[PDB]
Amino acid sequence: TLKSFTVEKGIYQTSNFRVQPTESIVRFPNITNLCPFHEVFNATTFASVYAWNRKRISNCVADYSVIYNFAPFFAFKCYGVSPTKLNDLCFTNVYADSFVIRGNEVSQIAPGQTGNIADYNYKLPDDFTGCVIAWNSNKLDSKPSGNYNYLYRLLRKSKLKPFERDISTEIYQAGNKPCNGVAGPNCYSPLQSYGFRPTYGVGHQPYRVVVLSFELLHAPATVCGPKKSTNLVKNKCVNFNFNGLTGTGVLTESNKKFLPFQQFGRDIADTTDAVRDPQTLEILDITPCSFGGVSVITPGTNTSNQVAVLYQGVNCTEVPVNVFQTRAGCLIGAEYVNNSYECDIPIGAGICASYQTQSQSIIAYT
Amino acid sequence: MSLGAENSVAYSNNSIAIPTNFTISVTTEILPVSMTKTSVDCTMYICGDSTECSNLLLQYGSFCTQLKRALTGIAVEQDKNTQEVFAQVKQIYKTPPIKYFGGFNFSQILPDPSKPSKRSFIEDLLFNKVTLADAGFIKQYGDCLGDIAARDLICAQKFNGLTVLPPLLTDEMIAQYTSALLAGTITSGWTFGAGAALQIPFAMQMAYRFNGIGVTQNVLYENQKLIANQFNSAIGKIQDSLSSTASALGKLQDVVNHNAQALNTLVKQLSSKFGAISSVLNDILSRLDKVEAEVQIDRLITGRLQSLQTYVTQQLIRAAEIRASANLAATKMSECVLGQSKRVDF
Amino acid sequence: STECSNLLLQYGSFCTQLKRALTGIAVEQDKNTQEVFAQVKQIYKTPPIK
Amino acid sequence: AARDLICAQKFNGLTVLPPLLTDEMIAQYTSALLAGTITSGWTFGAGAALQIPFAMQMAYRFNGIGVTQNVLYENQKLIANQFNSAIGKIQDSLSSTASALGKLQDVVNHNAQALNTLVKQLSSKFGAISSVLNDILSRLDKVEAEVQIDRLITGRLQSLQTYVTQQLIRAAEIRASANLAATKMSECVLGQSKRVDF
Amino acid sequence: IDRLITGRLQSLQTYVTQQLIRAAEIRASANLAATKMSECVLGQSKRVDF
Amino acid sequence: RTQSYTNSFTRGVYYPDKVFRSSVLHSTHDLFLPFFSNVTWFHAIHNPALPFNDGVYFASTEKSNIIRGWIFGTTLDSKTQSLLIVNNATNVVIKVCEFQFCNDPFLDVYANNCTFEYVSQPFLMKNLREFVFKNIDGYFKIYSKHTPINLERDLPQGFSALEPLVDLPIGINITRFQTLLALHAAAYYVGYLQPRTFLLKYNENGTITDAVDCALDPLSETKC
Ligand SMILES: *[C@@H]1O[C@H](CO)[C@@H](O)[C@H](O)[C@H]1NC(C)=O
Ligand SMILES: *[C@@H]1O[C@H](CO)[C@@H](O)[C@H](O)[C@H]1NC(C)=O
Ligand SMILES: *[C@@H]1O[C@H](CO)[C@@H](O)[C@H](O)[C@H]1NC(C)=O
Ligand SMILES: *[C@@H]1O[C@H](CO)[C@@H](O)[C@H](O)[C@H]1NC(C)=O
Ligand SMILES: *[C@@H]1O[C@H](CO)[C@@H](O)[C@H](O)[C@H]1NC(C)=O
Ligand SMILES: *[C@@H]1O[C@H](CO)[C@@H](O)[C@H](O)[C@H]1NC(C)=O
Ligand SMILES: *[C@@H]1O[C@H](CO)[C@@H](O)[C@H](O)[C@H]1NC(C)=O
Ligand SMILES: *[C@@H]1O[C@H](CO)[C@@H](O)[C@H](O)[C@H]1NC(C)=O
Repeated sequence: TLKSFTVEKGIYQTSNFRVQPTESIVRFPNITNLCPFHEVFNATTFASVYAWNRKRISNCVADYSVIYNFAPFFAFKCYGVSPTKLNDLCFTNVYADSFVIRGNEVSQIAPGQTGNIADYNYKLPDDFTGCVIAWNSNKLDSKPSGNYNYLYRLLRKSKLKPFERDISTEIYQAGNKPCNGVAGPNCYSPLQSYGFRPTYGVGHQPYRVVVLSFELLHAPATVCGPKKSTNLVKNKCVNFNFNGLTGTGVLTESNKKFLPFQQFGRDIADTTDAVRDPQTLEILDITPCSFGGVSVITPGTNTSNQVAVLYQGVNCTEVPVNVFQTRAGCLIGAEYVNNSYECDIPIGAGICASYQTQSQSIIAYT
Repeated sequence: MSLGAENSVAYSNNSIAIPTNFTISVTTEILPVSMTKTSVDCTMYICGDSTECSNLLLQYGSFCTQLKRALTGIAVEQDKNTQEVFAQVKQIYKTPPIKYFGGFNFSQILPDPSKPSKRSFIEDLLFNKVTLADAGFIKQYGDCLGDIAARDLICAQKFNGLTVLPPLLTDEMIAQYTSALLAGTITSGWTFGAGAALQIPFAMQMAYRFNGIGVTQNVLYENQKLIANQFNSAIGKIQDSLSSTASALGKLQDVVNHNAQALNTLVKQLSSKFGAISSVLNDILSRLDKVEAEVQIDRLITGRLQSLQTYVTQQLIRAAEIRASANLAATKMSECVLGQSKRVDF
Repeated sequence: STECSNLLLQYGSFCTQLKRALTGIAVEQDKNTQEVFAQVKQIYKTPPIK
Repeated sequence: AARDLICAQKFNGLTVLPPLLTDEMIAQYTSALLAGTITSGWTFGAGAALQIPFAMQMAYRFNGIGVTQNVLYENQKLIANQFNSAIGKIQDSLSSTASALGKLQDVVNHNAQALNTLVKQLSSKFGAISSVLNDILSRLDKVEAEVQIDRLITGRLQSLQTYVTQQLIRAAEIRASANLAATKMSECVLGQSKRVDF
Repeated sequence: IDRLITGRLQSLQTYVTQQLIRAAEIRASANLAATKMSECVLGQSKRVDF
Repeated sequence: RTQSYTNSFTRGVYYPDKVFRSSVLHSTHDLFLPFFSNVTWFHAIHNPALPFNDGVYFASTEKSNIIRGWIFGTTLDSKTQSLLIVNNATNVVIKVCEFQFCNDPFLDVYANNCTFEYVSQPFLMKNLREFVFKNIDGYFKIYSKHTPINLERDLPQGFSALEPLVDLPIGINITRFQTLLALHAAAYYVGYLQPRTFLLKYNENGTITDAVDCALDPLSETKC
């Protein structure tokens, strides 16, 4: 700490001691069903852009390594999460949205975009988390005559809110004269076909898009990845894993009156203080393991090599991981005497340390 | 606003005004001397029980070493301030068991052996008036481990690497120094501050004090009972005003409130995101791959380092102000108590 | 600017303590002036004879 | 004419607060102290104001410095003439030389220069593509403009905290000077000081 | 280079702030030394422990 | 129908998140009903459909199953998907599609593109029932509270924090709003939410006992 090969006389704050964790704890809900990711990635025809199909996924074990074996994609673009970490972490709800768009507007499926699909057909929220999967579908969704089974909205009278779907087909009005159900002058049908052909360029090919949106909330967890749950041990400094988030601390029984809809407790500094076990309905407190400061009391190297260690702010008659108790911590390696001299090396509340012949040792005194 | 009462003193070139009586006035001056000693652990505050964040924090150089050096210098300076204010006497003097000092009553400022902390009545009132912030100078990990009632601010400060160090001199030693100064001043006068303590009766000492201010010493020897009664009434008025009014000690309370508020703001700054996706470190570790979490952790590291640097700078400025006040208090201890001052309004 | 304010809310309480420091300085200036000048108890006047 | 510096400071959130005591109240305090020290002497600072003729007060002041009081009563006209000539010389020196009041002008110049630097720091890019915030908002989508706005916010916050830190240090220096001025008011005006070069 | 520039600006500003605080302390000590030159050497002092 | 006006009287505060907090003063920004606002008193003895202006708030001083069900959506009788809730003594049916409706939507005691269907527990078990409806980012949320009263004249003076019920992902456009009545003298209060900033107070038991606005009066801005 001093970056020197010799030390003077005094007290020095060197390092900090910390009780290391011993065991590991994984706590996940007891679910055995497998998620229907196989039923969403293959279909004869996907839904259109304006009528995109949302699938509700819950109460199953989700393996994301089988997504790669179900479709030949490249753009596995995730926004609030990494693709490699989707099995370790846990959440509460999955929604899968399926539609077929053109190749030039794949970049419009992103948060905070402006265009044709994003403004009028399918909008993603600004704080969106999840993954967007898109792959080419030239073999299945292209015909030489021209596809008329896929539609997109041309224009609307207002913008679209995120995750809003409309089905209605009304003739657009762009003037004072009403349409009255006739698509004549200033009257256009909003549904326009894509018209996919195999002779088109690479930017006009059909693309099958599957968008996974993950609910990262404080609801109880229903759907997430496979991790084996171990036994729960209390009053030990362990590493815990409660529904995805990890930490190091000691778990005790809690007298906090959690409401039935609540899951987590928080402190002033937005750290987790109380947690609910996912398997049994109980509340556990999270408090860190033992820590503190370490001070070293020494004379000079030209005098002696003996040191005394002060563990600041702990009660080492109880937890210690010549012993004297002080108001400034506790003292190891210095023998207390019932005398009174001038203060040589200060320690704390009226206690000083010196190095005298009463055979040489470090003494402590008032 | 009103500046004061309107007056017009009657000046004439052959007229003078001379007092025919006097009053004895006892006034109270309060000066801060020291403040709260703090120590901050960087690895526990910025990252906390994490290895990747510690390895990214070691790449920033020696910001935390000089922050720790500044805090250690402040902590040594506070004990130096207390030592230069109070530890001025070479020997611990004791008052005699007889309590007759010419009719002057010193019972409310001299200590009593009825309690283990030998403090006077006025010292007890001053200690009861200032509501402390319950700092961590006494170890409190046993109370922080046992989850009772609700989590306090002291445990939240302690769990994030902020620790309050106890002062070198306890309150009993400050009270003993004050009692030694009082005994020397009452018995010897100003002679104990310039060498050995030469005893003198209190009436003759107060007659010397009247010769200091330009009054003939026969005035005390003719009005000793009146002067003793005026001093006793002034001391009783001081005791009444300290038992009744609670706003006189606002400087020490302001010191305690500032030292609590800085640590509370330092704890509250840990819930900020600083442009990252989350303020929680473990969620960033468990939700992202290596490079993106490195970016988010570096944003959090820069924000927490800036907040800690701001705290250390404000502590240094407050320590400079407290050192100036302690130098003034030591000068007033040397010049008002150990002697008689001819300086006006000092 | 609303977007700048929403991104400035994420930085915590830096501006609160900046405003606290500036308010303390502004109070201290008037305290300095009152400590220097406001020493006399009563507003005395000189006689009209000079 | 043109845009002033004060309007540019006011339009960007920087405001100067007026002092609590006006110049008339400070002049009233000065006049009260002058009338008290002219009529009473040092008696008005130790309690009630007791009048005394000014010649007898000057005899008291001469007896304070170790000169016998008959010297004043024998050279009163010469002492009054010397005092009047010295006061006239101070009048002429303040009317002629402008270099005496440099400390107060230094205070005014520092307080103006810090705010001018704080205003001028708003035109820096701080690594972004523009220093104008609306151009960043208009020229980019949400994520990239969020990055540039974060850069601008970090730079402006650093400049603001630098200004606050130097203002705190200058406030400490000004408070030390004000404590010295209060001591000099208590010891030179309300009494007679035996301290050398005070 | 922007990361290096930000780090070196922060280190230089920390050095300048510490130098300013130390200059304030040295100025206070120099004022005390000037007062002790004026009152102890150029005259005789009646102040106790001065 | 009869329209009257009543002071809101600092009522209609809900929990902003599913996170336990104890002995803390928390500040949040969410769609809240402002304090001492102007809610509308409606008497059902008689009916155009009410607006849904960024969220609504209910109170109802009656009991049993005389009041039940709500209708959400922009239009009626197809042409737009519409959110529909039916409550009874056994079940709750939440369903979002077109349906067939008359000019007076009511449930008697004695469709084309239809997607979302939902079933859960009944909402119900000197009787006030509070309700807060919100529609943010294609999600629809219900908050509710069950509190008694001493005198049945107006809204009480006190704090009753509303707890969430369900977090439905409806994802339609909701601009107009119609309520449902049961036919074989119903009173309800309507108040509209606004983007206000609050300062909530939590006790040692974790429940909200006090709150303040931040733009009601300058004292509340000082407390902010
Ligand atoms: C696609 O999924 C279906 C189940 O919906 C399955 O029957 C079919 O074999 C899958 N396609 C391939 C090529 O395996
Ligand atoms: C999961 O464990 C809890 C705890 O006893 C139990 O009540 C519940 O029935 C279990 N669930 C399953 C599906 O086994
Ligand atoms: C903590 O230290 C105090 C000081 O001596 C002691 O009285 C108390 O028993 C200790 N607590 C334990 C050992 O749990
Ligand atoms: C003294 O005062 C009186 C009036 O108070 C005045 O008439 C007289 O001239 C004064 N003495 C001198 C020498 O001016
Ligand atoms: C001094 O004062 C105390 C309380 O004011 C009183 O009890 C005591 O008797 C007094 N001393 C004498 C000698 O009267
Ligand atoms: C609500 O608004 C109506 C509009 O006329 C008014 O009559 C009524 O007094 C208002 N309620 C209040 C202010 O409580
Ligand atoms: C959809 O809602 C928005 C506001 O919520 C409104 O402006 C718009 O007119 C609505 N759309 C239709 C077709 O009414
Ligand atoms: C918190 O709950 C306990 C348990 O009944 C109760 O005794 C106490 O009064 C409650 N505190 C409140 C309501 O402030």
